[PDB]
Amino acid sequence: SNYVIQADQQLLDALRAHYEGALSDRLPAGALFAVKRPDVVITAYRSGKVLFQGKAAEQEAAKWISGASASNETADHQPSALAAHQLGSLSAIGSDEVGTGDYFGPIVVAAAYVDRPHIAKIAALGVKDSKQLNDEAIKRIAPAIMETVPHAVTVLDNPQYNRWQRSGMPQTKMKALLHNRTLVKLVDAIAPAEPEAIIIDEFLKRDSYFRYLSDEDRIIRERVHCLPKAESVHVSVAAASIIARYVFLEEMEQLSRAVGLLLPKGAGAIVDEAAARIIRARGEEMLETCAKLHFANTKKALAIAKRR
Ligand SMILES: [Mg+2]
Repeated sequence: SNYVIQADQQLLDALRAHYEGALSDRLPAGALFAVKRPDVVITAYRSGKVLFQGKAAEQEAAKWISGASASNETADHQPSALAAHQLGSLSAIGSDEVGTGDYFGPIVVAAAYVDRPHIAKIAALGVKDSKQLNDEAIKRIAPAIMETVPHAVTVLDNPQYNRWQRSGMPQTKMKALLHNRTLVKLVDAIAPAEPEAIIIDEFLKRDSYFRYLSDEDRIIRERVHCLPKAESVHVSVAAASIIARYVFLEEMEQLSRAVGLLLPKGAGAIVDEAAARIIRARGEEMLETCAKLHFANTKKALAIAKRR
């Protein structure tokens, strides 16, 4: 009976550093490293899962964790990593959006093309876990990325957003249209070059995605991969997220200036108050130029406006 355990980042680092001569070439999908230890083979995965196989498996496992669970699991590929393992090193276009949940502002979709020779460079900019990066880091990293790799962006401003919405087009359909159009722009811009893969950070079922594009004049379908948390699959997606956020911030600064009031992000109470201030100082119609009207925030702001 081989043994498996769950190791945190500290444990993973200790394991890798401990065993001198750790192997990292030609390993199963998801595996970080393997140890050709005598009487026991150790394989550590991205998920933190570490497997001990061999005669002295239980013994080796005990050296790191107490009460190591035994299982029949083998050092095989991890389904969660099958995609990253194959797409990670390819030249690819990655796309993602921002602003969907923000009462104020547009929806921004960006796509970045990272050719094989630029993968390391973009990754060195610390694009991984872009979710952890604050706005100031975005303003710092985005420009570097835009300067290194080709990209495209499609900004859905509030007046157009509101028009599509009141017409019956839900956000899901809006996003599908924006991704497709942004992808079309990047594909033509990098031609004659062609990406080995096109990865869309999943926001809805593939089947539903293309159905929404049935009326589009041009549809990017070819080597399109719809994957969840795509940022962990390819640096191009992470790059897209950062660019999208950078543009969103830039749009918000411009929008706040046009409105004459600082527009907070999100859709909390502070947004309700801000919307109330806008109505009183500029008129309710001003919201049509800077907010996603159908949001519940509109009703709340109008109430606060008359309440004062
Ligand atoms: Mg997304």
